[PDB]
Amino acid sequence: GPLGSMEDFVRQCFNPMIVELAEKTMKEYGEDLKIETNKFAAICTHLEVCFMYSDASKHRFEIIEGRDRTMAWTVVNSICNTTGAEKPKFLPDLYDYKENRFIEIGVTRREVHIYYLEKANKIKSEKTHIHIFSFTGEEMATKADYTLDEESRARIKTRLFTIRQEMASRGLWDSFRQSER
Ligand SMILES: [Mn+2]
Ligand SMILES: [Mn+2]
Repeated sequence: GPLGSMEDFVRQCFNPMIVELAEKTMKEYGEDLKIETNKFAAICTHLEVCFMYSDASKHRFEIIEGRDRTMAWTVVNSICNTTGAEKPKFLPDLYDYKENRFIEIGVTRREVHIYYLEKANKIKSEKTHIHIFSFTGEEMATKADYTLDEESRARIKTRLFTIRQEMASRGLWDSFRQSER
C-alpha cells in the first residue's frame, strides 16, 4: 500500500491562494514546511475553515487570519477604535460585526471539549467567542452559541471530513492525527 507525501497532498488539495498564505505564515514564523509538513496541512486547513466561516455570511465578518501579523494587528486595532471593542491579548481569527465580537476558530484532531477548554484558558477573554471544529463532525462553542446555522456548519464539517478521507486514502491520516500538539 502506498504512502503519499503530505506536501503533495497539500498542494493538490488546497486552493493556491490558501497554500501561498500558509507558506507565508510559516515563513513569518520561520517554520519549514518541508520538515513540518503535518503543520503545513493543519495551517491550510485552519485558513480554509476561517474563510468558509466568513463566506457563510457575506459582509458579516472581518477576516483577521491569513494577514501578516503587523497588518493583522493594524486591522484589530482599527476595529477596536471604530466599534469600541476590547483589544484582544492574542490575534483572533475573525470579527463578527453582527454579534459585535472577535472569534477564535479552532480546528483539532484532539477531543474538542479539551481543545475548547485549553483555548479558553489561553485567550483570557470574557468577550472573544470561541468555536471549535474537529475532523469527525464534533464541535464546541462559547455559551453553546454556534453563530452560523446548521447548513453552513455542515458545509465546513463535510469539508473537514473530505480532507480526512483524502488523507487516509493516501496513508497520511495516521501521522496527521497523531502529530497534533
Ligand atoms: Mn488565528
Ligand atoms: Mn484559530
